[PDB]
Amino acid sequence: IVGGTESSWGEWPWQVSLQVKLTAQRHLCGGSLIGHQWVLTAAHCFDGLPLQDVWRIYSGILELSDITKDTPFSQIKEIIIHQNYKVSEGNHDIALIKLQAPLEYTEFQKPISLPSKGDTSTIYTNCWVTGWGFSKEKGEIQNILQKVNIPLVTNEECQKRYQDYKITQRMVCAGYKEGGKDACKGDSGGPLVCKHNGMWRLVGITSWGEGCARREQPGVYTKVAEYMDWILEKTQ
Amino acid sequence: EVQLLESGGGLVQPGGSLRLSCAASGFTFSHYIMMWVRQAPGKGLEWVSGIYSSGGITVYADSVKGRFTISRDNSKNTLYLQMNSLRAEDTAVYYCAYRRIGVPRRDEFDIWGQGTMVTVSSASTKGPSVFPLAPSGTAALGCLVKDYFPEPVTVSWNSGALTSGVHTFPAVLQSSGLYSLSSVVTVPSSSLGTQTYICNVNHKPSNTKVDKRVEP
Amino acid sequence: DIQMTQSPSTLSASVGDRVTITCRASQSISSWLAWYQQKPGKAPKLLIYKASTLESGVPSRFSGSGSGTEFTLTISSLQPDDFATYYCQQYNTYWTFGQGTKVEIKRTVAAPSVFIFPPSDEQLKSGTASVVCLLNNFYPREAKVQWKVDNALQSGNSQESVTEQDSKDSTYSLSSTLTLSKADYEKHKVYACEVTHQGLSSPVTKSFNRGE
Repeated sequence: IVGGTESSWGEWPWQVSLQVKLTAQRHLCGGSLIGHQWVLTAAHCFDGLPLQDVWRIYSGILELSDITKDTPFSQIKEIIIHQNYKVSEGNHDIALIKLQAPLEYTEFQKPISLPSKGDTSTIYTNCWVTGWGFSKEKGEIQNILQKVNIPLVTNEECQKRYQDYKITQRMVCAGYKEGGKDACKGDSGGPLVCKHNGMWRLVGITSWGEGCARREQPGVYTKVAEYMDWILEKTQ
Repeated sequence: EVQLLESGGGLVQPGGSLRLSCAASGFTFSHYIMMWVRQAPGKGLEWVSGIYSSGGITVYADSVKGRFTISRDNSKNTLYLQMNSLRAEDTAVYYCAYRRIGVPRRDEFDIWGQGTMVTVSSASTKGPSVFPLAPSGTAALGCLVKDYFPEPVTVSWNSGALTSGVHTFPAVLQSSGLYSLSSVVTVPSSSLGTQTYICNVNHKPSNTKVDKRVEP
Repeated sequence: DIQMTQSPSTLSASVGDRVTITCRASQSISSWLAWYQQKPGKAPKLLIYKASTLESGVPSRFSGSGSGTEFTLTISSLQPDDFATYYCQQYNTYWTFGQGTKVEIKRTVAAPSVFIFPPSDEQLKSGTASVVCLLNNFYPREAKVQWKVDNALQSGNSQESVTEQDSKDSTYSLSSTLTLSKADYEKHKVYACEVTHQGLSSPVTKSFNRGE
C-alpha cells in the first residue's frame, strides 16, 4: 500500500497473507477469507509457484514480523483457477483456495461478504484496499497491515490509461487523478472492499497495474460481482 | 526483485568456444522472454540472441546465426549462450536480460545482469614495456605503457602519494593484438630537480609489477 | 530489416535543462520502442517502454512520445545522475538498438594545455618510435590534432585516446600517439604537434628536433 496508514485488530479480519516456504519463507500475496474453508485470491499469485505444497496461509494477523515456526497457518487442499485465466494476463484473474482444515471465526478472523445479487449496478462510494505490499515502486514489504481509501473510476476512464490492454466488464479500477494512494507489489490477491448499507462487501481482488500511485494511472482489480456464479458453483 | 548474475566469460582463441551462463534468483509472478545483448569496447549495445519460452522460439542476430546457441535449464534457473567458432570481433561485455511477458503487475518490465567479459584473441599473455614521457608554471610528464595483453593494467604515481592531475587514458588495441596506453600528470615546473616521480604499473595477468622513474 | 537512427550523437546540457533526444525507425514499429540509460562499464537501465510508459521506479522527469517511425525521449529537468549515454530500442521484431546519444555536462570553453614528448632512447633500441602529444583539460571535446614531420602532414600513423569528463572541472584530456619505425624516425628532424581548438585564438604548435 502506497500512501496508507496502519490497520488495527479486527479492522480487516478477512485479510490473509499467502506465503511461500522454499529455502526462505516470504509473503507473496494477499487473500480474503470468504468462508470457514475458502479463501479468494488472484490466479496470478500462482504463476511462478504453482505447487500447492509450498504455500502457507496466515489469517488473524496484523504484523508479519510476528511469524515464527509455531505461528499456526492454514495449508492448501485445492487450488481452483478460473478455466479461462491465462498465465501472465489480466482476464479472469481469480482463484479459490480450499484450506486443509476449516477455520473458526474469531473477532480477529472472519469472512468478508460477497456482493449481493441486488447490487449489480451499485456505485460504491466508500472503498478500501489493504495489504502488506510495497510502500513505493521497487520498495519493500511492509510489516503492519496497511489500508487506504481509494475511489473507483469508470471502465471508460480506466481504459484511457491502459492503451495497450483491454479493460473488460469483468474488471474494475480504482485510483486518484493525481495519484499518491494505491496498492503496489505484494498487495496483489488481497481485497478491495466497499462499505454499502452499513455492510462491507468484497468488490475487487487486487490484480494488476502500471507502477504504483502514479497520477492518472488507476490500479486494476478483478470485479467479484461478475464471478459470483462461478464462486457459488465451485464452492457448492 | 529478481537478480541476474552472469559468469563464464574469459579469454579464448579465435575459432574456440565458450559457454556463458546467466543465473536468476528471487521470487516473481512473471514469465520472461530472455535475451543476450553484447557491447564491444567503445561501441553501442548489440542484440545477439533470444528465447521466448522454456521450450519455445529461439532467434539470432545475423551476425551470430549458426555459431551461437541460446538455451535454458529451469532446474538451475539459468540461461546459457553456447558460443562456437568465435572471432576477434565477438570481443565484448555480454549481458543477459529478462523481459516481462503480459500485463504490468506493479513490477518491472526489464531485468539486466552485471555483464561478463569475453575476449577473443590469438595474442599471448605479455607484460608491458614502460617508457617515460620526459618533461620539457606547470610541467607534464608520464609513462607510455606499451605492448601488453590482456587488459587491464593499473597505473599509480609515487605509490599513490600523487593523484591530483593524473589522467590515465584508455588502452588502445594496436594492429598487433597488444594494447598501449599512457598515463600523464601535471606538476609545478619548479619541482622537477628535487622531486622524484615514479609511475607504478601493475599487469596482474603476467604478474609483472614494473616501476619507471621519470627524469628530465 | 529495421534500422534505428538516434540523434544527436552527443549533446551538452546543464543541471535543470530540458533535454530532447530523437529516434527514427526505417519502418513503422507502432509503439514497440523502449529507451535506456547507460553509464560507462555498467548495465543499461530501462527508462521507458511502449514508447511512453515509465518503467517501475523510474522518476517522472523521464517521458517518451511518438508512434510509427518517430520517437522522442524528453528529460524535463536534467539531474546530475542523468549524465550518461541513452539508447532507443525497437522490439517489434527481435530487438534493435539505436547507435546511442551521449548526454554530457556543458560548461564554458577551456583551452587545452599542449605538450609534446619524444620517444625515449630506451624505446628506439627496440626498433620503434612513439611520439605522444598531450592536450590537457580542454572543453569542448572537438579538437584537431595534426602531426607534421619536417612540415609534412602525417596520416594513418597516429591514434587518439580521450578521458571522460573530469569530475571536478568537466574538461577532457586527449593523447595522440605517432607511431614510427626507428629507421623512419631517424630520417627526419622536426616533430610537430599542431592543435586547433575553440579555446585558442589561433593554432598552437609544440615541437622538438630529434637530438636537441
